[PDB]
Amino acid sequence: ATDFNRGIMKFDGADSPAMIAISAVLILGFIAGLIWWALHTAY
Amino acid sequence: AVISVKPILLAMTPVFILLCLFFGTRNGFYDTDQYHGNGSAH
Amino acid sequence: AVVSLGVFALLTKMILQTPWQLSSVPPTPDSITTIGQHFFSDFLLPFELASVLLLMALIGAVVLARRELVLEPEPILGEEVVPPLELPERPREP
Amino acid sequence: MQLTYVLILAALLFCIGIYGLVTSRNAVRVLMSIELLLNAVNLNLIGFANYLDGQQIKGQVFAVFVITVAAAEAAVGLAIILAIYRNRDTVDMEKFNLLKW
Amino acid sequence: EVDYNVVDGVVNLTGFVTMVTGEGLKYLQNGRAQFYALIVLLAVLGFVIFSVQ
Amino acid sequence: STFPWLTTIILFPIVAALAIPFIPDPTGKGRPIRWYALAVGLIDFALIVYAFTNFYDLNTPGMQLWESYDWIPEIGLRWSVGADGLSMPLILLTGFITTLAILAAWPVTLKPRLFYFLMLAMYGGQIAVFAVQDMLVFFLAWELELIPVYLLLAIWGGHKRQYAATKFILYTAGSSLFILVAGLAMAFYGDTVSFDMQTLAAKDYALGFQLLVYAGFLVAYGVKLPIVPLHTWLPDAHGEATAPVHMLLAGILLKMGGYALIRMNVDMLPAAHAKFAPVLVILGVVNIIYAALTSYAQRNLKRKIAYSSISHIGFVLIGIASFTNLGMSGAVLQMVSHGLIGASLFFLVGATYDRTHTLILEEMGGVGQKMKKIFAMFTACSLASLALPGMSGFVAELMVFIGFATSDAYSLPFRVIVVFLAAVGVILTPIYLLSMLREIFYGPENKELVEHEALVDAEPREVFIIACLLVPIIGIGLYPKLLTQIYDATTGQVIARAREVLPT
Amino acid sequence: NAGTILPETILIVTLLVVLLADLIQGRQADRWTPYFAIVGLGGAIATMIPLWTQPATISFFGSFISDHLSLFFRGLIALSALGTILMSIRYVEQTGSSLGEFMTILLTATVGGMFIAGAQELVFIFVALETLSIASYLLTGYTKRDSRSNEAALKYLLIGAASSAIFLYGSSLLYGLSGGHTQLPAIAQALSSESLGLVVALVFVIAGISFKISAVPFHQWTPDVYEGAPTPVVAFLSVGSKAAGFALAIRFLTLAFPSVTDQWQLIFTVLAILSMILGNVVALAQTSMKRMLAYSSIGQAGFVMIGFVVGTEAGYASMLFYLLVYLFMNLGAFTCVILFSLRTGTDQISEYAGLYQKDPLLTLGLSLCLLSLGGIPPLAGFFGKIYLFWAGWQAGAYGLVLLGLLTSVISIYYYIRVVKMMVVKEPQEMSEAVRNYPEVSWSSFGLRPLQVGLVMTVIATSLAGILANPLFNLVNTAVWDVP
Repeated sequence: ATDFNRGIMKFDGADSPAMIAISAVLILGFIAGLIWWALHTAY
Repeated sequence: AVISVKPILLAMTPVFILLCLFFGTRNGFYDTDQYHGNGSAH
Repeated sequence: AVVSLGVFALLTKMILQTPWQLSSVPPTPDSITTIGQHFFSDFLLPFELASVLLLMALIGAVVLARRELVLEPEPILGEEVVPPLELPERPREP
Repeated sequence: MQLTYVLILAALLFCIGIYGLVTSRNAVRVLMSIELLLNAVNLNLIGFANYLDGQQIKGQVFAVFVITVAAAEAAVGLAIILAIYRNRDTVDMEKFNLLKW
Repeated sequence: EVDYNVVDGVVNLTGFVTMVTGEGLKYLQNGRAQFYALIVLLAVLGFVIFSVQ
Repeated sequence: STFPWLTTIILFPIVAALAIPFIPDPTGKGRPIRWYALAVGLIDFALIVYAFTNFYDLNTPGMQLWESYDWIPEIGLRWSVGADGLSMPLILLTGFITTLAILAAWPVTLKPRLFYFLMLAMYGGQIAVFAVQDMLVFFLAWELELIPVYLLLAIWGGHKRQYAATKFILYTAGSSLFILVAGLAMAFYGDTVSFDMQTLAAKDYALGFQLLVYAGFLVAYGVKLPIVPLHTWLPDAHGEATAPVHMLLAGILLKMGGYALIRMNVDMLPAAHAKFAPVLVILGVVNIIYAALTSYAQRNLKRKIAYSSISHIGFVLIGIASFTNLGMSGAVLQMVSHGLIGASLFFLVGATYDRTHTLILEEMGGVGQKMKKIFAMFTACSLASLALPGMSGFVAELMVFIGFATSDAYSLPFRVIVVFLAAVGVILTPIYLLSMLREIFYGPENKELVEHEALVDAEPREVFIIACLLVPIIGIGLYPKLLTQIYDATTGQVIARAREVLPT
Repeated sequence: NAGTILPETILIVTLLVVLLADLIQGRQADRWTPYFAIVGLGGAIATMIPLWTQPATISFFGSFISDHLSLFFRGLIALSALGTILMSIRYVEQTGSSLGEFMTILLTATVGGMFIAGAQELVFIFVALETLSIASYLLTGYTKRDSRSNEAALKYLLIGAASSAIFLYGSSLLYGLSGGHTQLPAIAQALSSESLGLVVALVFVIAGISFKISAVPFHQWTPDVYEGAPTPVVAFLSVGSKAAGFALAIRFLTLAFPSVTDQWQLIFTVLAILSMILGNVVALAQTSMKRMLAYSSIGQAGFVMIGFVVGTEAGYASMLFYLLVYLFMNLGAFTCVILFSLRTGTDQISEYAGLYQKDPLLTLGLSLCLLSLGGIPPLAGFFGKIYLFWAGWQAGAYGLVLLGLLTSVISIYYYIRVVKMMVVKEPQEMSEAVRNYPEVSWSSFGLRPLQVGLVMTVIATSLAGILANPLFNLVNTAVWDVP
């Protein structure tokens, strides 16, 4: 994440590996939560 | 009344071909400064 | 010692339980002529290939065991340096 | 003496040469154990020819050709032993492991 | 960062557990041709129990 | 009509690239090899127009260049080609972009005998994907652009070429095998062992069998068309590439995974499509929201629009999985629009990198003061990817929104949430495209200008490639029936073959 | 009835003329004795075409068959020695060893291999397997002073003479399980009960049958021999002594055991799923060029066994077409291994780097033969793998073709690693031949046979998939005479 943190508007401060896993379970859970929504709410 | 694609594609094709052969001859910056050199994105 | 006693325990199970169809005919009617009649009727093509096998075994085992006294320091040619009587892929560490 | 006692003798001679193939450390004792294997398949074969189909002995012809190949497998084989010994001055099967991986 | 590390970590793990697999079976051969004769004779004992039932 | 047309168009750049090692006069770099590849790329595109304006015979469902030659009767594979409405725009698009991709490959002097060989091998090998009506020749043509696009990245690329080239060749050859797995599963179903795409579409398969074939094809086609779980191969190989290699990558090769979704997952597999269409529009929206944020979170210039190519792909999945004659018309339109928009954008990234040599976008700023025609074309090309009306990037996305929430397939609580979530990309695409324009060209704060970026210019040939790419961008944006009339009758048979399946 | 062994007895005669010329002329015969063996191999190839029209007689008192399957494999082994002699005309002539003495042992392995393909007696199978095996131990240690070829001639001896004794104990049991009956058609008429004695006789013979084709529990000799042996011998045992083990396995496991058939089709799947995995994942961790092609031949063997375990008319046609195009992939790759080992020493990977500007005919030959070995279109090994998975999907076997495809992508990564260090490395990244390449001539001794064995092989590698339809009909006629 050293090259991702260039001297522009990035580097918010939450690039820790404790934040990587807790951002994964929300992002990948929203896709899977919409997929399981999709097979029941559509028809 | 529909504008069909075939008469305007057949009319723009020889305009497209003879301009690619012309615009290749007229070019700059890839022959004089050319600090990219051989490796086109290195 | 495990596998050697294991193959023997395999085969003694195999030899004993197999019904062998042994024939009750009189054997060996002068069994030097029935083995020479077999070298030229049934086993004829194995018999001629045994000569080419023996000739090859005399070619190869001589050239693998003879003394290199003809020309031992013999650098015949070179594109890069290759030792005599050795494969050109030279050993190296990566 | 039945057929069964010959094949057990040939099977026991097979596993003695099998044990000599894996446990021997001199490279010549490995070749001597190969001759134990090629005589196990000959003792199995003449017993198969004496008791089964002994009128036209096809096993004793086949037992001849195993003796001829093992004569040529040992002559070729001992020229390989003499080829290593000229370069690697021992005959030790725990010392030829340079083409390992 | 969930792209570069999580779903890119699975792709760089398929290529990692295959490189360290070939570097584990590389040690299956170690010279000592008695050991090569052992695996030949063990697999003979394997296939005669595996195929009789 | 008796002459082999599509067989020639496929096999002409392949047989003519063999004359590239025999081209004389190697006076320095390869100048006659460079002119030879443009000479064959132009006259092969003219064969596509000659086969179109004389022998395509539009508003006719079915292939009209159908030439089924026998190749191997023992396996059952035939050299069967043909251009229907799902193929002929992308065949015309492939002949148009790759002709400019040779013209974009003018500053390459590294290995010019090797460059124009592989780019012409991709020119014969990309038309061969949309044209063949077979399976074992389709899997041939799908993996025909496997080696020449590997070497186009591994030799003429940025830094971390070898990571980008070997990750790509392992990700697509490791996913093209499912075209062989599912293509052989369909051909051995039943009793007829035919491999052509016509008989394999008309064959009736079980519903449990089709769900395995649909899952096999979605792994195979979710890689090339970047569906967002299987998309990590893209921004490395799209981030480390030259401008002419990238116009074949994002312009054409991404559309082969979208061509085959309409061809091999809707035509041949209609009952598995209906059971797993709502997962595609979920994956199609989250193709847009993931990639447009990741475009905003990235500061590498070549990697920013590389992720933007994934976001414009996300409107195709909503167009395919909507069962609408206007929704599917917006899916094929999005493949042609983004192919022209991306190849115009990615040509200018290699033009901007040729003057500044950074791509980091922090040391840039005030580039538009030095060069003016590049910034004038970088703005108008990025404006087309804003879904701006008057350009084809808008009407490709307009038909998807209208085509989704008028369909009598999904329920009303599902259709509002998808249209509301897919319209977040309407907000999200001006976030990063305009921030890329601002932090490169707008501003007084220039670079060091003594060590890096000592030169600045704008070649008149680079103006022509952009200006001739904006004619089908704007010209479809002012009349979208110019391209819809190529596939108005074929999409009407693709959707109506799935209209018979939807009560399920 | 000795008109059916004419392709083998022409090779018997020219085996003796190149032997006596070494004795008569004494190393002045090495200028012509390779080219006499080429037309001796070519005259033995050209007499198989009048034998193709014959209606498959069984000559020599029922101990030799002259079918189309026996003639197809006879041409594959004769082409294997034809490609080897075009390689070793300079290779062993540069080590200082005798050239006529090499090609005598090379032709005894050829006629020993060619007699395996048509043998039907238990003794003629073993005799011809012996003179193929005995001749090949002399060829892997022919240089005789390396401590690598001498170490490879030893490991191949103490496994080769061992596995031919496991093969004999299963062959002697087949003489005893029947009432005599050394012939394989007479074996099947006597034994059909599928007893435990037939099982041990089946396992014992595929410890030597699957030793020539190098399946993983019997493959251990292959990566150690193939880096110690002379590279033309490495080129010979991968298509000549490997197809001869495949010529045996069709003639043996279908004629001697047509009753017991679901057992050796269960063992050879284990031999396939192990050699496709361990052939292709261990070739990733290889640095030597001859060692990468060593695990390749173990890995490409598992692709041939895909068509062998399905047991269909297209399955046996899939393994014969793949073995035919396999000769055009190994002998074109091994030609470039030799042609790189003759210009510079130390033929290994990360020493080919910086090429394609100094030896462009070597890199065009080595890439197009290694890319085809990975099975990429439109080369010959792509179509060869396509027909293996088409015949694999035809009758069950859905996990073999999935493992055949997943290990084909692992196959791609180490083949493209060599194409990486030939054409994509910059000219500031070459270790050997850094202005050290000898500026190729094609005018020295034996380089012009080395070049024509490269040009006519890559042409047979690039065009054998597009023009596969004559080869698909030549192969499918060799399957109707297989039970």
